[PDB]
Amino acid sequence: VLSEGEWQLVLHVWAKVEADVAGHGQDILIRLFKSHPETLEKFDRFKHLKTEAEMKASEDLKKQGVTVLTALGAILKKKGHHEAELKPLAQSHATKHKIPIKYLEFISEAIIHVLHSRHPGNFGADAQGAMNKALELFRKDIAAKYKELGYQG
Ligand code: HEM
Ligand SMILES: O=N[O-]
Ligand SMILES: O=N[O-]
Ligand SMILES: O=N[O-]
Ligand SMILES: O=N[O-]
Ligand SMILES: O=N[O-]
Ligand SMILES: O=N[O-]
Ligand SMILES: O=N[O-]
Repeated sequence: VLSEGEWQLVLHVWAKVEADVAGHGQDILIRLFKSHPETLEKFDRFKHLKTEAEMKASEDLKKQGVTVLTALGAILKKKGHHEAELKPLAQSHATKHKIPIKYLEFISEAIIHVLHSRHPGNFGADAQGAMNKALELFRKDIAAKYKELGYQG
């Protein structure tokens, strides 16, 4: 359980993300695909992309990044009261896309990397700790849902 102050650190950096969600989404998905290339193979619309430049030029990848961060943002703004938001997301990621918990770990690492890079004004150690806690809670609750749904994450 996060404290109110931890949530405030999370939502303060998120507010900066929201200044340019598309840009942040591109940076995060690209960081994930560079750092863990195997994760790209899960995306049929753009698994063929070969380079970061191609990735930056991809309107579809940009749209996907927006879709991811907007969904995540809505979850974060619930401050742990996110059961309703998690149901469809867990179902799709378990059953349609087959995304292991390990890969949700990888994207969380990518989120933290980009925020650290872009937002040192809002992402010092305490803020990064709070964001890590929020993302650990997300993964914990999604992992419990995966189990309910029948998916070894
Ligand atoms: C913060 C973590 C994540 C969030 C909030 C998120 C959110 C979403 C959302 C909202 C969609 C569209 C609706 C849906 O299908 O549920 C989506 C689609 C998808 N997500 Fe994620 N996602 C996350 C992580 C991942 C990761 C790590 C992968 C793969 C390594 C992944 C793979 C997919 C795929 C393959 C689709 C379908 C893309 C397509 O249209 O072809 N997601 N995701
Ligand atoms: O009051 N912040 O943990
Ligand atoms: O885009 N990775 O540093
Ligand atoms: O495409 N925004 O959720
Ligand atoms: O707590 N949401 O599964
Ligand atoms: O449950 N959505 O593919
Ligand atoms: O993408 N994590 O460093
Ligand atoms: O990031 N220094 O607290």
